[PDB]
Amino acid sequence: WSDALALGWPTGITPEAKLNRELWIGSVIASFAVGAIVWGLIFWTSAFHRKKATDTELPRQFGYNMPLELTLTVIPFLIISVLFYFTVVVQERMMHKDPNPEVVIDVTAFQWNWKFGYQKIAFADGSFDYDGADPERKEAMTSRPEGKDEHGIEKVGPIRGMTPEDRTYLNFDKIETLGTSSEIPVLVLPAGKRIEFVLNSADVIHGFWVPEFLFKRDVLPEPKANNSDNVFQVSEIQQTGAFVGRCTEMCGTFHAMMNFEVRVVEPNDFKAYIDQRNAGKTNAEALAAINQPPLAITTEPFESRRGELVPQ
Amino acid sequence: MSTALTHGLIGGVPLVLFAVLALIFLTRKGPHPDTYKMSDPWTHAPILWAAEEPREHGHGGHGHDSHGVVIGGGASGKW
Amino acid sequence: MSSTQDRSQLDPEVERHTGVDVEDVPSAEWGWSHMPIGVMHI
Amino acid sequence: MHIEARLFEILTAFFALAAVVYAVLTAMFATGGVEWAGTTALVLTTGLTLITGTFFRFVARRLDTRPEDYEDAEISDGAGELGFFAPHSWWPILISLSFSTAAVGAALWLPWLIAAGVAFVITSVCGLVFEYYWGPEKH
Amino acid sequence: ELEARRPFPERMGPKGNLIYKLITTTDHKLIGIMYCVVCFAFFLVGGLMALFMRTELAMPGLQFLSNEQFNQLFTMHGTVMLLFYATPIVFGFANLVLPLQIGAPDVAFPRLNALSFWLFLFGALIAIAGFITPGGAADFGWTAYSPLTDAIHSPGAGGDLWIMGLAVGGLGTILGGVNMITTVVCMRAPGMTMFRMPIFTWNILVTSILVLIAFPILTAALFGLAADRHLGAHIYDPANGGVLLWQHLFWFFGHPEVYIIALPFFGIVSEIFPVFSRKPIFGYTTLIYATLAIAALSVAVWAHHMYATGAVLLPFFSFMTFLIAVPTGIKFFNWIGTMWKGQLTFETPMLFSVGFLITFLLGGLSGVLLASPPLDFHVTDSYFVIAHFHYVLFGTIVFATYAGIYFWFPKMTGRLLDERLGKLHFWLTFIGFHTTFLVQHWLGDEGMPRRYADYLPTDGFTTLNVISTVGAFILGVSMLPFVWNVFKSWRYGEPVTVDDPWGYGNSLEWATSCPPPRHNFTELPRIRSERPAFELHYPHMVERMRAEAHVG
Amino acid sequence: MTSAVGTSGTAITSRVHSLNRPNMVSVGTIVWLSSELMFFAGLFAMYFTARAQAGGAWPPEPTELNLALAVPVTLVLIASSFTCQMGVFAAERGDVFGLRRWYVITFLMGLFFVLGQGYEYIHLVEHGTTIPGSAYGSVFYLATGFHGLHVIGGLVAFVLLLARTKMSKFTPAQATAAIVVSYYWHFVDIVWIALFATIYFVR
Amino acid sequence: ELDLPYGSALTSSGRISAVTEPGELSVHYPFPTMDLVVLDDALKYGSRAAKARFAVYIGPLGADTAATAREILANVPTPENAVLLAVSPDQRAIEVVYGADVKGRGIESAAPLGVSAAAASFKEGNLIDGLISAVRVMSAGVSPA
Ligand code: HEA
Ligand code: HEA
Ligand SMILES: CCCCCCCC/C=C\CCCCCCCC(=O)OC[C@H](COP(=O)(O)OCCN)OC(=O)CCCCCCCCCCCCCCC
Ligand SMILES: [Cu+2]
Ligand SMILES: [Cu+2]
Ligand SMILES: [Cu+2]
Repeated sequence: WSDALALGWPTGITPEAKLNRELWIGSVIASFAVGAIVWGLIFWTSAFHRKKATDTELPRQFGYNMPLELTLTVIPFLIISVLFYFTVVVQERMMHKDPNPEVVIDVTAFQWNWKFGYQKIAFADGSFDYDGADPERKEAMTSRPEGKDEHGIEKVGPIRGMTPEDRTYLNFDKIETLGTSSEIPVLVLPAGKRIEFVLNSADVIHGFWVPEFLFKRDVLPEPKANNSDNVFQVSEIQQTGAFVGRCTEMCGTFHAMMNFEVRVVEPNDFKAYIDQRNAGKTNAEALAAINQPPLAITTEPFESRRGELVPQ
Repeated sequence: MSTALTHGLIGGVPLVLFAVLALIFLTRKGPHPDTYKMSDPWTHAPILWAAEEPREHGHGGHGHDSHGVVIGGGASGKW
Repeated sequence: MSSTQDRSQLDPEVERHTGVDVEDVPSAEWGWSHMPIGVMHI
Repeated sequence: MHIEARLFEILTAFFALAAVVYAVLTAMFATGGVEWAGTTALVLTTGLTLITGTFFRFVARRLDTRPEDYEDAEISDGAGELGFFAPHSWWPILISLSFSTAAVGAALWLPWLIAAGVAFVITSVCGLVFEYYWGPEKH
Repeated sequence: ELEARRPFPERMGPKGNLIYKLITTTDHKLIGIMYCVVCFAFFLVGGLMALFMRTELAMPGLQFLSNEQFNQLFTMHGTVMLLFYATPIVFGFANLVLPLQIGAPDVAFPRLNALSFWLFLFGALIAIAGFITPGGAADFGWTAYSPLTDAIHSPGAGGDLWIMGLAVGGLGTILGGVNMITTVVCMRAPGMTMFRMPIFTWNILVTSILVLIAFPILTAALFGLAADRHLGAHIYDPANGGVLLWQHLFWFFGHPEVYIIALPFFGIVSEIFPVFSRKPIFGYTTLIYATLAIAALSVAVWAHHMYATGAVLLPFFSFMTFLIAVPTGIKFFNWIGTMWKGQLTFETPMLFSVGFLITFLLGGLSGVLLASPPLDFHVTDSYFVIAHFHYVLFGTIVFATYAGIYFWFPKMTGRLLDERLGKLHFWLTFIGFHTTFLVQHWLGDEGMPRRYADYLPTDGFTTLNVISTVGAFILGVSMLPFVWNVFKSWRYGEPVTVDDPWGYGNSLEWATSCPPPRHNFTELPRIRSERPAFELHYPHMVERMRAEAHVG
Repeated sequence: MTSAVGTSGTAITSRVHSLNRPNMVSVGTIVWLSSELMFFAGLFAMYFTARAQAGGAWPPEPTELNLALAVPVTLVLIASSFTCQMGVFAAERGDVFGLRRWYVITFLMGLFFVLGQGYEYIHLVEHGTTIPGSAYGSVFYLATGFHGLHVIGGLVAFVLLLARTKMSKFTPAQATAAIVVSYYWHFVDIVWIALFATIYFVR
Repeated sequence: ELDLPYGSALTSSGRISAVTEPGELSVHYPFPTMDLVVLDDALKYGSRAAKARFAVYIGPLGADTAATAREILANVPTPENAVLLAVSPDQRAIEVVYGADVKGRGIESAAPLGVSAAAASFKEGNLIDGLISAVRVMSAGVSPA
C-alpha cells in the first residue's frame, strides 16, 4: 500500500532518502485528507440544487460568518505549521556536512554529459590512502602589463581581477570517469559508506538528480561565487546495484541525453575498482575486472541521430 | 510500445469520447421554444415586427410628433 | 463652430440601381463602390 | 481617498517588514551574507508602495470626502461634468508599432533600426500627446 | 401597447463598421473583446505547441521532433500561454467589465489601454516570431536561466526576439495596470465606496499593484540580459552572482506573475458563485483581505522556486510559502460557503466555476507538497511540478476564464452561448484535463525530469506518457465545441433582451443593457451594498440581504 | 452649432475636476513612477550583487570615479528639480510664460547633466573601464546609462510639453500635464541621488 | 402599473431593467432561430428596394380585423410609408395595411399577391414561411418612393 500511496516515489536507498520518503508519505496523507474533505464539501453542496419545490423564496442569503471564518483560518495555520516543523526536522538531515566523508566524488557536469573525479577516499574502518590531484587547476588571470592603450590601463581582469574564462573553480582528479556521448558514465560508489558529492558545472547550470536518492542538487558554474552550497553529503547507501541518474535542469538541446549511473558496489569491489583504475584502465574495463556489467544497465547512450525519420 | 497502437489510441480515444459526449449533450432539448404549429391556438403574446429599414429623420425621439396613421391601403384574406 | 457646412454637386454617370446601396456602402453614389462577387470568387 | 491610501499603507508596512526580516536573516544564516538582490527588490517595492500610499494620503488629506468615497451617497450628488476622456484615436497603434520596431532593432542588433524605431516612437508619442491640442490650420 | 422589434437582432453588421474601430477604438468594452479574441488565438497557438510535445512524448524515440525543436516548444508554449494568453487576458477581462463593475463610463486613460493592447499584440508577435528564423524560437526554458541565455549559449536570434518581445509586451501590461488602478482609485460611481465595489474589481486592483511591482523588474532583468547578450556586460556572468542573480530577479517577478495570473480569475469565480448560488458572496470582507494578503505575501515568497539551487535562505521562503497558502485556503472555503445552502443551478458558468474548484484544489494540494524543500528536492524540475502548476493554472485561467467568458458573453455581445455546447465543452475539458495531467504526478514522481524531449524505452512510465497524450488530444478537441459555440452564438443564438441573462446578478454590470451602451450606462442605481444590481432587480430582498447577513 | 453642445472653452479639459477630486493624470503618473522605481530596483540589485561578489576592491584598479565631475552634475540635477518645481508653481497659476521659462531652463540644465554624464563616460571608457571590460564597469554603465536614458526621456517630455503649451491656450489640463512631467523629473532626480550615494559615496 | 412578475425594476430613468432565470431565454418567440433570421433578412434588405418599412404582426387581431390592422399599423415607427401584414391564426385571418406615402407604388396591386402568398403557405402549414413569402412578394411589388 505504501508504494501505491507514495505516488510513484522510488523506495529510497539512503537514510536521507528513506526519511524524505516518510515525510512525503505523511504530507501526501495530510493533503489527501484535506482534499477528501473539501471534495466532500463540494459534492455535498452540489446536492443543494434549485429544487422545484423552491417557491418564490430565495435562499438564506447569509454570508458573513465570522466564527466559522476564524475556525477555518486557524486550522489551516495549525496544519501548515505542523507540516513546517516536520519539514524543518527533515531538512536538518539534508546536508549534515559531516567533516569526515568516507568517499568524496567531484561531480563536474559540462554541456551534455558528466565527469566524476573521486577527489578523496578515506574509509572509517581504515583504508584508501587516496587523494585528489589538483595540479591542473590553472587560472586565467588576464593581468598583462599593458593593454591596447600605451599606458595607464594595466588592466587586471573583468571579474575580481580575472576573466570569465577562468575555470579555476573546477576541480580535477587522477581518476576521471568522463562520460562520452556514446558511453553513459557510471560513477561507482562503495556500499555502506558516507559519500560526499562536490558539485560543479563546466559551462551552464544543470541538475544532478539520482531519482532513487530522493534528492537533487543544481550544479552551477561558480557555486562558491554564487553563494551556492554545491557540495552535499549522503550518509549511506544500503542497497547495491545500478541506479539511474538524470539531468534535471536546462542544459541546452541535449538536456535529455545526460543520463548517468551511480553503481553501488561492495567496499571490496570498490577497493578492486580503484586499484584497477589507478592502474591504467577505463571505467568499463574496471567494472568487467570486478565482474560487474561495464555499460550502464539502467540506461543506454541512445542514438546520436537527431531522430527516427532522419535518413541515417 | 506498439507505435500503431499508440497512434490509434491518441487519435481515436478523443474521437470516441467526443462522439459519446455529443450524443449525451447535443441531443438534449434546447431552451428555444418549439415551433408554433398552426393547428394549436396562438398562445404567445402579440408579436409586431418591423424592418428598421429606412432612416427615420432624426435619431432623437423628441420632434417626431404624431403626424397620424394616415392609412393608405388595405387587404384581407382567410388562408 | 469655425467651420462651414459643405455642399457639392458631383457630375454623375451604371445608375447605381443594380448593385450596392447607400445602406451597405454609405458613399455608393460618390465613386466605384462594388465589385461583382463573381470577380472575387474567380 | 482614505481607504485608497490605507491599502498602500498596509502594503508598505508588510513589504518593509519583509525587507527588514529578509535583510537580517540573510546577513546572518545565509551562505554569503546579505543576498543583495532580494533585499534590494524588497526595499524598493516597499518604496513603490510607500510612494503611492504617501501620494494617496496627501490627496486624501487635501480632499473633502467625495461621493465615490462617501457611504450613503446619492447618484445625483456625483452627477455633473465628468472630465475629458479621449474618444477614438489611432495614435496608440502607431506608438506600439514604433516601439516594436525599436524592440526588434534591439533584439536583432541593428543600430539603424533602433534609431528609426526611436524616431518613430518620438513621432508617435508627439502625435498622441498633441492629438487634442493641435489648433486649426492657419493657412 | 406593443413594440416594433426586429424578428431577430442584427447578425453581424454592415460592411466596414468594425475594422476602423479596432484601429481607433478607445472603448474599453471593444478593447476587452479584442483582448479576449486575440488572447484565445494565442491559447490555440500556444496550445498547439503542446500537442506537438504530446505527440513526440507519446513514444520513447524522437519520432518527428528534434531536441532543439522540442526545447523551443515548451519555451514558447510556456511563454505564450503565460505572457501572451494568461497575463494579457486579466486586463482583457478588466477592460471588459471593470469599468462596468464600478459604474464608470470608461477607464482612466482610455488611449493608454488601447496602447496596452497593441503593445501586447505586437510584443507577443515578435516573441513568437523567433520561430520563422532558421535557428528557431527561444530554446532555453520559459524561466530562461542565466548562463543558458548568455550569448555563449543559445546564440540565435530567436532567443533575442523572445527577450525583446517580453519587454514590449511587459510595458503594455504595466500600462494596463496603471489604467485599472487609476480607474478604480479615481473613476467610481457616486455611491460605490471602496468596500462596496465587487470582489473582481478588488481582485484586479490588487493584481494591478502586483503587475506594477513585478513586471518592471522583469524589464530591468531582460535589458540586463539583452545588454549581456549584445554587449558582453558581464551582468549575469556566473563568476558574479549571475546565476542566482537572474533567478532572484526573475522569480521575484515570476512568482507575482503566477499570482496576477491567479487573483483576477479568483474574482471571476467569486463573481459567478453568488449569482448562481442565489446568495451573497460568503465573507466579502474576508475575501478582500485574503486577496490583499496574497499579493503582499506573493512578493516576499518568490524564491521557493529555487530550493534545488541550494543558495537561498531555505527556511524563510518555506515559512512564507506555507503562510501564503492559508489566505488561498480562506478564499477556497469562502467560495464553498457561497455555494452552501444556495439554490444552485449549474449553468455553464457554474459548471466551469465548480470545475475550477475541483482542479485547483488538487493542484493546490500539490502546491504545499512543493513548498516543503525536502519534498521539493526529489520532485523539483520533474513532471510532478508540471502537473502542479497545470492543475493550478488550467484550473485558474482556463476553467475560470471560460466561466468568465460564458458568464459575460451576453453582457458584451447580447447573445447567449448555447448551454448544451457549453456543457459538452466543459466535460471534454474536464475529462480531457484530468486525463492528461493526473498521471503526470506519477510520471514525474519516478525519475523523469521535465523539459525532456526523449526518453529511453527501458525507462519506465511509457504508458503514462501516452495516457497524457490521450488526455491532451481530448483537450485538443475540447476547444472545437467552444469555438463553434462562440462562432455561431456571436451572430446567432438566443438573444437576451434583458439585463442579467443569469438572474440574481450583482456588481452593477447587470444594471445595464446586455450590450452596454457606449459609456456603459444610461441609468446608475442607488448603490447601497455589494450587490447593487440584485438590490435593484429584487427590492423586496433589500431588507433581507441586511437581516440574514450577520447570522452566517 | 449655436454656441456648443458641450459648454467647454477647451476641447481638452482635466480628466476630473481636481479641486474636489483627485487629479487622475497625477494619480496615473505617480503609479507609473512607483513602477519605474522597481525597474531601477532591478538595476540596483544587479549592481549590488556585483559589488558583493567583488573581491574587496569594488571599483577595479583601472576604474577611477571622477567625483570632481560627478558632484557638479548632481548639483545641477538638484537645481533642475528646484527650477522644475518653480515651473510647477507657475503652472498652478496661469503663468504660461513663467512655466515656459522655468521648464526651458530645467531642460537646459538636464541637458547639461546628460552631457556631463557623457563626458564622464568617454573619460572612463578611454581609461579602461567599459561595459565588456569589467563587471564593475558594466553594472555602473547599465545603471547610470538607464538613468541617462530616463533623463533623455524627461528632456523629450519637457520639450514636448513646451511645444504643447505653444499650440493651445493654457488650461487646467495643460497645467496638470506640466505637473506630471515635473513628477517624472523629480523621480528622475531622486533616483539619481540614490545612484550617486550608491556609486560614489557608498562605493 | 406593474412590472414583470419577477426581477424587473423601473430604473432612475424610464427604461425598465428586467431579468430572466439563468436557464431560460428572453425572446421566447415560437419559431426556429434560422427562419426567424430569414424573415428578418427579408424585412431588412428585401424591402430596401421598396424604401417603405415592412412590418409583420403575428398576434391576434380581433373584432373588426381591418380596423385593428389600422391601429396596429399605427404602432409602426413611420406609418406614413409602411406596409403591415397581420396574420391571426386564432381567426385564420390575414390583413395588409399601407401608409399614405406607400400608395400608387404598386403596393395596392401587390396586396392580393402578398395575401395569396401568405394564404397558400399558411394552408400548407408554415406561418413563418408564408410571412417570408408574402414579404418577398410585396417588397418586389413596391417601388422606391
Ligand atoms: C495560478 C498559478 C499558480 C498558483 C495559485 C500557485 C500556487 C502555489 N504554488 Fe506555484 N507555481 C506556479 C503557478 C502557481 N502556483 C508555476 C507556473 C510554477 C512554475 C514551475 C517552476 O518553474 O518551478 C510554480 C512553482 C511552484 C513551486 C516550485 C516547484 C519546483 O520548481 O520544484 C512551488 C514550491 O516549491 C510552488 C508552490 C505553490 C504554493 C505553496 C501555492 C499556494 O499558494 C496555493 C495553492 C495551494 C493550496 C494548498 C491551495 C488550497 C488550500 C486549501 C484548500 C486550504 C486548506 C489546505 C491546506 C492548508 C493544505 N509553486
Ligand atoms: C497558461 C499556462 C499554460 C497552459 C494553459 C498549459 C496547457 C498545457 N500544457 Fe503546459 N506548461 C506551462 C503552461 C501552460 N500549459 C508552463 C508555464 C510550462 C513549463 C515550461 C518550462 O518549464 O519551460 C508548461 C509545460 C508543459 C509541459 C512540459 C514540457 C517539457 O518540459 O518537456 C507539457 C508536456 O506535455 C505541457 C503540456 C500542456 C498541455 C497538454 C496543455 C493543454 O491544457 C493545452 C490545451 C491545448 C490546446 C488548446 C490546443 C488545441 C487547439 C488546436 C490544436 C487548434 C490549433 C489552432 C490554431 C493554432 C489556429 N505543458
Ligand atoms: C534594449 C537595448 C539593448 C540592451 C540593453 C542595453 C542597456 C544599456 C543602456 C544604457 C547604456 C548607455 C551608456 C553606453 C556607453 C558606456 C561606455 C561603453 O559601453 O563602453 C564602450 C563599449 C564598447 O566597448 P569595447 O568594444 O570593448 O571597446 C572599448 C574601447 N576601448 O560600447 C558599447 O558597447 C555600449 C553600446 C550600448 C548601446 C545601447 C543603446 C540602447 C538603446 C536602445 C533603445 C531602446 C530599445 C527598446 C527595447 C524594447
Ligand atoms: Cu539536464
Ligand atoms: Cu548539463
Ligand atoms: Cu511561486
